[PDB]
Amino acid sequence: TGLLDGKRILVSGIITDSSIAFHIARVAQEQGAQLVLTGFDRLRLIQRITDRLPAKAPLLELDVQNEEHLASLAGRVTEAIGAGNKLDGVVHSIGFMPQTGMGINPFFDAPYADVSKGIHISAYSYASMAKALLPIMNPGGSIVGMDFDPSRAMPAYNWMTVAKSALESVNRFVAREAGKYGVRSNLVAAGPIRTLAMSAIVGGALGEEAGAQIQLLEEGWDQRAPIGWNMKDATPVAKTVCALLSDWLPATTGDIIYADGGAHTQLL
Amino acid sequence: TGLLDGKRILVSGIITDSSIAFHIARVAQEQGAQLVLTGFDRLRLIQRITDRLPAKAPLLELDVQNEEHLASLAGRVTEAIGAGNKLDGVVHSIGFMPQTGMGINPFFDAPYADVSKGIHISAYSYASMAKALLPIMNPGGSIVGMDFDPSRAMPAYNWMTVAKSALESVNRFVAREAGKYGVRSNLVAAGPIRQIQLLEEGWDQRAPIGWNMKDATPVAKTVCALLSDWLPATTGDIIYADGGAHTQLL
Amino acid sequence: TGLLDGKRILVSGIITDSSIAFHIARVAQEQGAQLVLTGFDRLRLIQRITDRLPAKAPLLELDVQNEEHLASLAGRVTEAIGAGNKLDGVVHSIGFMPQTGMGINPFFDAPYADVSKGIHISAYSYASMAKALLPIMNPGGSIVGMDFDPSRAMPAYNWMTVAKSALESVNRFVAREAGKYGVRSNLVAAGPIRTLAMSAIVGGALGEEAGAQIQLLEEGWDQRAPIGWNMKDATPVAKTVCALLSDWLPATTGDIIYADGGAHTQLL
Amino acid sequence: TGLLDGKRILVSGIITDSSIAFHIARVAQEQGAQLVLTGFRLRLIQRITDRLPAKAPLLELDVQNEEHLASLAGRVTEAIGAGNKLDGVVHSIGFMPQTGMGINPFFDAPYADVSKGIHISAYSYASMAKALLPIMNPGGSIVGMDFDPSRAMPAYNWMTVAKSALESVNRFVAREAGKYGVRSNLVAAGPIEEGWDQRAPIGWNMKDATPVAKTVCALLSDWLPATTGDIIYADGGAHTQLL
Ligand SMILES: NC(=O)c1ccc[n+]([C@@H]2O[C@H](COP(=O)([O-])OP(=O)(O)OC[C@H]3O[C@@H](n4cnc5c(N)ncnc54)[C@H](O)[C@@H]3O)[C@@H](O)[C@H]2O)c1
Ligand SMILES: NC(=O)c1ccc[n+]([C@@H]2O[C@H](COP(=O)([O-])OP(=O)(O)OC[C@H]3O[C@@H](n4cnc5c(N)ncnc54)[C@H](O)[C@@H]3O)[C@@H](O)[C@H]2O)c1
Ligand SMILES: NC(=O)c1ccc[n+]([C@@H]2O[C@H](COP(=O)([O-])OP(=O)(O)OC[C@H]3O[C@@H](n4cnc5c(N)ncnc54)[C@H](O)[C@@H]3O)[C@@H](O)[C@H]2O)c1
Ligand SMILES: NC(=O)c1ccc[n+]([C@@H]2O[C@H](COP(=O)([O-])OP(=O)(O)OC[C@H]3O[C@@H](n4cnc5c(N)ncnc54)[C@H](O)[C@@H]3O)[C@@H](O)[C@H]2O)c1
Ligand SMILES: Cc1cc(C)n(Cc2ccc(C(=O)NCc3ccc(F)cc3Cl)cc2)n1
Ligand SMILES: Cc1cc(C)n(Cc2ccc(C(=O)NCc3ccc(F)cc3Cl)cc2)n1
Repeated sequence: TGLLDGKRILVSGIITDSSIAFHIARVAQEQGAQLVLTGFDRLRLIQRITDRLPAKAPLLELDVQNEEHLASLAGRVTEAIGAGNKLDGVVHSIGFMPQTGMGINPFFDAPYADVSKGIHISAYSYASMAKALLPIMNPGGSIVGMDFDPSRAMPAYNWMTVAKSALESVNRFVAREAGKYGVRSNLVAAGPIRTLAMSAIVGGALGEEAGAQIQLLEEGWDQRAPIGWNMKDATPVAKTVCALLSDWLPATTGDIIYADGGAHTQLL
Repeated sequence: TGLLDGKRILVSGIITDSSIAFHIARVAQEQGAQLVLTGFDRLRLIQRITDRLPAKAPLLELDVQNEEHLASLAGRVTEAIGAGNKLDGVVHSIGFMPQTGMGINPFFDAPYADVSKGIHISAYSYASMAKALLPIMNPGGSIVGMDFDPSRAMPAYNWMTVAKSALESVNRFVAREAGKYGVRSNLVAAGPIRQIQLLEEGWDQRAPIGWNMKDATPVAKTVCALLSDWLPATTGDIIYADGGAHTQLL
Repeated sequence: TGLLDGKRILVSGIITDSSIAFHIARVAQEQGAQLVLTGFDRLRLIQRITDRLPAKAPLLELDVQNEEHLASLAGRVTEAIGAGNKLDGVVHSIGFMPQTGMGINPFFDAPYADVSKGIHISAYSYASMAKALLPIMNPGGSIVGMDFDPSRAMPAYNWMTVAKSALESVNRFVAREAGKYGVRSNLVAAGPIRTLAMSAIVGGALGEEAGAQIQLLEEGWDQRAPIGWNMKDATPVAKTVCALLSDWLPATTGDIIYADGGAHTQLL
Repeated sequence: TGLLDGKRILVSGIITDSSIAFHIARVAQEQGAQLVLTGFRLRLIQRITDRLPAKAPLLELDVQNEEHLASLAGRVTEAIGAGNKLDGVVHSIGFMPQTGMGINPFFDAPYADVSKGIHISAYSYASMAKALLPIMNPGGSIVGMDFDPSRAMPAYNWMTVAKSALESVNRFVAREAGKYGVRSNLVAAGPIEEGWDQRAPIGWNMKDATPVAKTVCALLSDWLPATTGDIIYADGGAHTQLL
């Protein structure tokens, strides 16, 4: 009996097979879920990646900065799952911040137009996606977003950390709205995972020193985590997401669950 | 299948068929878990109650204020579960505070001897049980304790709230000890179950999905979730089963 | 002596004599501080208001969305306080959110252009002002911003709460930058105060319900606060800001001080 | 003028001239406050309190001694004169046996040792508030000493558990103190380990106790008039930063 058996779930944010969304989708399908996928910009590329999943799923284009994509979303999803059918789950695994606002560029040197784009994509779109999809969600349903613990300032992450603080606040308000549908809203705050932008930094995209900086960060996470942290394994966080998509966290909403090996509960 | 299929879990704190521990144990068994139970004094009464559970399970005597009970516990658990087998889960559903430190009695009029007993039973005992039971726990295992959000003061709960603050701190350190065993330690912060009436009713109002103080199932499932393999990267943490009330001001 | 004696302090955000910035400036001047004020848009109106202060102070135009104003700010401040002199204090009491994102308008019905404007003015501008003024701040100096506790979601405040969550995160990053200058950065999280927009809402500008929600919020604050809370008295919040501007909190930075009567530490 | 000018303040926890309570007392006196001191070996402490800029009565107070607490208010009043009240109370007492703090493992702390530590470090904040609030002026302030327990850390162990308890205790004392118009707050100081200076945007000097002593004096002043049940951080901002 699959954890997510017979549930219909939207998963956004797949760009590579290292994407956390790829692993969320993989585990969900392994647990019997039937998926609808959305992708940004490179849909042909994305489709080839989604071919590696254990099961087939419709792939829809969704640019969360495009108002016309959002307006048509529920209609396009309903055609994909069949009329008379609704979503039980929604996964928001979308996040972006330009190099000016995340990396090595000084905090003061991020122009607002770049930050505002990061906040649009990483924080506001969580409400946009909930607004668009709630009218086609079943009661008892679950919306999950991806978080990165912003309670303390940290080097490099800069304005993406600020965007995550905003996202945390947005999640609380989305929960108010989603409650009217009998739907939960939560974030999973993950530890660092080697996704595309992180692999690039390690590769020297932002210079030699920065690629060393991230590796030390990842190693200090593992020390701090009482049960350790593997930055090349997205599966543990994908399971936490599926747990929130299940009926086993039925009284948790507007909340943040930490899938970081316990590192945030430890000072050293 | 079952969420907890083939798992062996210690559950403490069953006293009535209304106890949260009772429902955690009931749901655990419904989800394929194989249980060991603990009781404090009236084991015959408790046995008659644990008989109302869906399945039979060994009941061991445990006074957490008794050092000899703690010393023999792992051994008594192992003999009860059969040699060569270990626990996958431990549920700490024990909490106590004399009326002097909780209720209508003023905060300042609680003598320390009463506060100390409450903290012994409600907070220190979480470390006691973890110490005793970790050597016989499987990797991937989970220890869960029950919490009530003490981040803000509230009328009546008083020194028990102080006791929960201590327990949250205790839980972080047990997480430190348990990690080498590959074991998670977390608390589930539940909403009120079963001036104070106004406090408790504010929960349903605050909760985006509402809160039913007479339904223990939602928090019982959440405990079973932490007992499962589905929260594998969470430890030293607090999971809120309160309808989302603690995330809303009004 | 006077608490802020001989200190040169920038104070932004005065629009009426009910503005928190008005009271911050009054208390600062009462404590021997020598002020430079900044105002937005309606400077002749503002000047008439700032004349009611106990002492004279230069008034400069500053629109935090205007890049030319920010680029010229330090120079205009220096010209006002005299070359060879620097600021010891900066008070950021600027905050705005369009009706679409704050009040009675549903959470989902706020267009991003309005949200982005609110976040620009209320959160991003905190970094902008620090960037502009840090090069003319003395070691031992202090920057203070105004906060409204966003840790939990609340009715009406909506997207302004999101903007404050971002602001809290911004403050942590600004403290890092200000540290190189030997300057502290902190926020004061005030309880509700009857300023211009609040008087409008309470007065029925957005209907009877919106004003009642706010009064209900204000009354629950007053009950929750162990020492009470008066929404018409800004002086306690002004004293707290002046305390942070002084040398008496010398080891506090990147932090939040709550001037809310203690309401946030109590559950009813 | 003076920050605490004309204010009367109880200061507890002085044992050496390196103890934080000592520096709190000095700055308070430098700012015009008139002090009452308490001690737990009273003869040695008196030798320490002589090094302050000014004299202050020293009274015996064992917070585990119920009789001392019962007589505490009476003894303070005779030292400051009838008709006069305390404007401030400083709780700078904290203790934990080696079994519950240091190199001894977390699981090996017997409860009798932990319970003693929690008594002195957490419960006694309420005890002292209970005993002294009836002789406190409105606008008054109770300040206790904290060390941020929100995250587990090596060595500190059960004293951290004790500090978590103190933080919860402080909130309830604030409810009680509100009836008197008195504020209750904690100062979470940095250590007075080396990574602290690194995390703090303004740095941290573990050999300089004055910045935190000044922070205590601020809460004792009328300049934080709307803060209660709260924690003020004097750690150079280190708790707000990751790495
Ligand atoms: N990688 C980490 O260390 C880590 C840690 C914590 C949280 N997260 C969060 O997890 C989520 C996924 O991140 P990831 O690490 O897998 O990186 P990723 O690059 O694999 O995923 C980010 C996704 O956002 C999409 N996107 C960007 N702009 C978009 C737009 N306008 N419309 C629709 N989609 C858009 C990209 O196409 C991409 O698929 C993000 O929210 C991220 O902040 C990542
Ligand atoms: N009461 C609430 O509204 C609330 C809400 C959420 C969580 N909790 C927590 O959940 C736990 C159980 O809650 P409950 O509602 O089932 O209360 P309960 O009274 O039914 O359970 C408390 C248990 O503690 C046991 N106990 C007391 N002293 C003991 C000792 N010396 N040795 C062994 N066992 C001892 C009792 O046998 C009892 O079964 C408690 O820790 C409580 O703090 C309570
Ligand atoms: N009033 C409350 O209940 C409350 C509570 C806590 C914190 N605060 C915060 O305190 C600060 C002041 O609030 P207030 O209640 O005194 O409101 P206010 O209206 O008196 O002050 C807000 C000021 O921001 C200015 N402003 C708007 N856009 C600007 C821009 N483009 N550039 C420069 N200035 C601009 C306005 O001119 C106005 O003077 C704000 O940050 C607010 O969010 C308010
Ligand atoms: N030392 C630090 O780095 C640090 C940091 C932050 C906060 N604090 C806290 O500040 C307080 C004082 O710190 P310190 O460094 O001066 O420690 P300290 O050892 O110098 O002082 C602790 C005090 O507790 C007193 N005490 C113990 N038992 C007592 C009892 N039965 N009755 C009355 N007094 C008793 C001792 O006399 C002593 O004066 C402690 O509570 C500590 O937890 C310490
Ligand atoms: C937190 C967190 C961590 C990551 C990888 N995300 C999502 C994310 C996804 C992409 C980007 C991104 O491409 N940023 C621009 C960029 C490109 C290459 C590079 F080496 C560095 C950066 Cl910042 C930034 C963030 N969020
Ligand atoms: C919190 C908090 C409280 C206040 C007054 N602020 C600053 C602020 C200042 C002005 C405005 C503002 O005018 N918003 C638009 C508006 C105008 C009139 C009205 F009745 C309501 C709103 Cl939201 C909104 C916020 N922040």
